[PDB]
Amino acid sequence: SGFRKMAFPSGKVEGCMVQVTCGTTTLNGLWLDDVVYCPRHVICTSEDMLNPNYEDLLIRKSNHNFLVQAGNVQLRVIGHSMQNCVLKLKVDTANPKTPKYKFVRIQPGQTFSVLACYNGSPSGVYQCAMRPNFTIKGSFLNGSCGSVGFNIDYDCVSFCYMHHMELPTGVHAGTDLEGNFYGPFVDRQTAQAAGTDTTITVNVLAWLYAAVINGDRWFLNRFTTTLNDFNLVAMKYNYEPLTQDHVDILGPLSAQTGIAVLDMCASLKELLQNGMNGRTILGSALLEDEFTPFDVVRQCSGVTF
Amino acid sequence: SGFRKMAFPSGKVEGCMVQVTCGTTTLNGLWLDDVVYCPRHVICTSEDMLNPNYEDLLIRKSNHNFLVQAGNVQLRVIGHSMQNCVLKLKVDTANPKTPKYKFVRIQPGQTFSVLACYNGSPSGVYQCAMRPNFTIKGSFLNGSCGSVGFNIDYDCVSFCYMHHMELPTGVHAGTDLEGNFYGPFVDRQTAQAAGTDTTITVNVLAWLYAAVINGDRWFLNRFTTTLNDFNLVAMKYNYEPLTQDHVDILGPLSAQTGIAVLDMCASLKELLQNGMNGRTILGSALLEDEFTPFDVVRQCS
Ligand SMILES: NC[C@@]1(C(=O)Nc2cncc3ccccc23)CCOc2ccc(Cl)cc21
Ligand SMILES: NC[C@@]1(C(=O)Nc2cncc3ccccc23)CCOc2ccc(Cl)cc21
Ligand SMILES: [Cl-]
Repeated sequence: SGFRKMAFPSGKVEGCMVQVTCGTTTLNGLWLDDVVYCPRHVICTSEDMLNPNYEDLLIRKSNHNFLVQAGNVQLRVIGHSMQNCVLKLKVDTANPKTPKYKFVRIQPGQTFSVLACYNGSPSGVYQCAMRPNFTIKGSFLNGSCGSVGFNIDYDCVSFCYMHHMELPTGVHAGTDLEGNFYGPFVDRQTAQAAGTDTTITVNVLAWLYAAVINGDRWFLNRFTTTLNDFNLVAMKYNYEPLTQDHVDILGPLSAQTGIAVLDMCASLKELLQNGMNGRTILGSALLEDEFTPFDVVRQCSGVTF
Repeated sequence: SGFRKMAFPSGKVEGCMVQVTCGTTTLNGLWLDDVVYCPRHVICTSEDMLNPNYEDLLIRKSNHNFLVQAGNVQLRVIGHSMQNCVLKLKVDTANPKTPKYKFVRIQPGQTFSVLACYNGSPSGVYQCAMRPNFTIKGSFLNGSCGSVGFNIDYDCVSFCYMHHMELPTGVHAGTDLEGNFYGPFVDRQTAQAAGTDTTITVNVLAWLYAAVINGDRWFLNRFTTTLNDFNLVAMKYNYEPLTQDHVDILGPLSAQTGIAVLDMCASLKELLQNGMNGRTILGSALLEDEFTPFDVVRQCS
């Protein structure tokens, strides 16, 4: 019993974290095989960030301008190239701790673990969701750039996020490991804002199933709804539309608890229109949306890595 | 910016998790140097659990009755002993991945990361606090026994908890790494219940300071309180008493934000009286109590 916000075990990723320094700028890099990946803004000074020409700033750097430290060992940079907003530093040593990995681009609503790092040293691990507005509500201080987000699917680490920036509202923006930003963001010190966010409906439903599995049933009711009527309610409350794909994905949880997906939608509709009336669900007074249906099944079944 | 429930990176502990089997029972063990630590109830069958005589059950076991698996490698058990509710299995191989470590017994209100494991394999990592009633609100299924709680301030892992049991309310009980239970619990299936739980006041205050550091001030007020009046109000909402030690521990956060501890206590009293009125504090509609003053300083600017 119990239901916690749980991250994947971070060990496989910890063995890949390195410190990357270029001039006065120091941030984190991800060392996989013979390449160290890091935000391309490591080559910028604060003035360069106002309007950077990354190709022009990079052509002025030699391999020796990049200092890569893995633990207490200095790696030798033997090449440097840019792919979108990520800088790739070829090093003379393949990381002996390189796990089985892949680079995956995730969709809004998908969750991942973040290994927050400073000076190439892991400091903490937390579970995030990619918001519908493409930001993450992370916890990052100055020096955290280059920290990565990941999932584990069997024994393979799927890297899905690299941290680049903090927006004025305190939320975060980054890229996939191919350097493509999530969201309409750019790696420049210019006015940028997170758009209006919405709640991840399929994740709220998954978390309501987790509550039922854990013995919290007060919010259940005799009613059901149509998918179209539920979406009319969900739109009114700044909830993401629930698709038939979402309904299908919730099938196993629906069969396990005996509550059809549209039966759980009727519970959620009532919660949106009436609130919780002083009650909590899994120790929360808000509807949690940072657990996917897969996270709920994984946590409730004890899948290991 | 941002404030998240954050666990320590678990890698150092993942490299210590092993599977321990004794007969039909399988659980997790912690392999440090040449010793594997695990709950002594690994020697019990389900029928032994009501009134086990662990000394008598253990004397009947030899080293070869304990099967320890580390990855796909079977370790050789060359000795065994019991220390309180923990079984210590001496093995013929020192763990090459043994981090710098120590065993620490924590007090209620302290937080720690839990690496939940099954069959010696890590499944997830989460953040917990030792409740005032000496339970932890974990997430543990059957087979999770022997999973550990820890902190990693610097590169030294301080192991503070080993999981042993789930109580009827769904909360968890365990021991320190010397096998002493937290709380009045015993490793028997006899009727046991968690005592009434209370909120960790010093942690709620630390988290209100985290909210002020992150730019939120809506809950502040022009009032202060005496420590005694604060405690008289706090106890009515099932909050733990705030001691002068707690006030002293909050000193650095108080100096950083410019809000005296008793001034923050007045804000907490008002929040307890009024609720949040549709507002949130650090993305929460409830007062959070699983961040210590030390956690807030470590995480915040
Ligand atoms: N260092 C790069 C920087 C940043 O946001 N970094 C940070 C990243 N995450 C948390 C932060 C907390 C406080 C301070 C900076 C943070 C600086 C500001 O302007 C920019 C502009 C664009 C980009 Cl792609 C990055 C950045
Ligand atoms: N297997 C040992 C057991 C237990 O609580 N295990 C578990 C531990 N944590 C989560 C659990 C979730 C579901 C099922 C069992 C759980 C069995 C029940 O009676 C007892 C009694 C005492 C002790 Cl020290 C352990 C135990
Ligand atoms: Cl302590």
